[PDB]
Amino acid sequence: SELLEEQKQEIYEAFSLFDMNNDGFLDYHELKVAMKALGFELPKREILDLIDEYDSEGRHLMKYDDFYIVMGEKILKRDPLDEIKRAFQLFDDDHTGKISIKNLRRVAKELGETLTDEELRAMIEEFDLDGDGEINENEFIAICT
Amino acid sequence: QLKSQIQQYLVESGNYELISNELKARLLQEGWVDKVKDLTKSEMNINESTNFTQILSTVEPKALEMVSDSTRETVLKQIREFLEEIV
Amino acid sequence: AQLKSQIQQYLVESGNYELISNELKARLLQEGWVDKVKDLTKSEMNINESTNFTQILSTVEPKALEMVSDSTRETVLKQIREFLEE
Amino acid sequence: SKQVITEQIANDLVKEVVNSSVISIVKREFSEANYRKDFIDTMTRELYDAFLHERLYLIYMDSRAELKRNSTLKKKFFEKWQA
Repeated sequence: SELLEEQKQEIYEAFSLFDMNNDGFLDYHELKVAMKALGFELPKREILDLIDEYDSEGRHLMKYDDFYIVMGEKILKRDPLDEIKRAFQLFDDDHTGKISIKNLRRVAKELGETLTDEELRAMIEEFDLDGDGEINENEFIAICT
Repeated sequence: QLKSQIQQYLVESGNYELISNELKARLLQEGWVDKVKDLTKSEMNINESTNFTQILSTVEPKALEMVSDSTRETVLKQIREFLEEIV
Repeated sequence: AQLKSQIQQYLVESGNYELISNELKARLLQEGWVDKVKDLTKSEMNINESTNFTQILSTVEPKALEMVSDSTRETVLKQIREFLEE
Repeated sequence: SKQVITEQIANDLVKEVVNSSVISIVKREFSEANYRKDFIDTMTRELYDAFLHERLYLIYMDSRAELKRNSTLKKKFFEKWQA
């Protein structure tokens, strides 16, 4: 168990989000979307095999403890770069290849964040060297690295 | 009533999978799955929350419509065929 | 005239037409003749379920009228004979 | 003697009882069939409704999962950037 505290939050938030009846278990459908909430998408057979493997009860469900092992593992073996790029696409939904202010504001609002229009201009300024008042990919990648 | 004796056999015969997958594959191929996923997400950008009934009511009516006539009639028949072999 | 009808008339007025009929329906039921028709009707329907009620009925009537055993026709004759001799 | 009239009347009676029976028997099988069809049409429409209901639910599940992954990513890297 060598997960950052926020990684442990990712896992717990994702399991809770599909523990529809707080029974503490997830069925196949819920398990399959829970995993997707962590970026992992698996073949129906794959997922089912995990369930039977950890199905101590015989109820065809997976308890949180087991979800945390299976998930924790795959999260450790996740590539830092692919995450930074998937993020850069999320930021730039205008599909330009450059993060613009309306983008940043759109993300700010989105995440409940509260930032003056100028906080965001300063955010941009900090790393988009050079040209033009917006961050492109290898600019963004630098930031996160 | 005895309808439950059917619902059960529908699943315990593997027929629930057959028809659900045929429905999926067809809704998917004709791009139903996509639009629906978009507009649900879209509403969800009103997120926090809102629970499934509040989304279903706002999208179900205009989703049940866009199912291809071709898809609708194929799935209805497959289901029909199922029950005929039982009654 | 032929005036068989007079004899029908008494047969009916004395309650015997009905009693004999009921007894006929009784034996037809006992001897499975009704099941043999509830079946014949299902074959014709299974053959073509596009052919309507009327057509099915026609096909069945003459056949059912023949399924009647001859010991059953007999009892009906015996009972109608006996009333006549009165 | 002249009791071929007996035969005629015995025949008419049997004729009438039979017709009576086959008619109501046929009427049964038809109404019975028509009843099955009514049942089936109703369940076909009901199960179909369920199949679409479920598909909708699994697209609801899938939309929350995608929005969750993305919001975790936007937050993680927006906050780090903001550092």
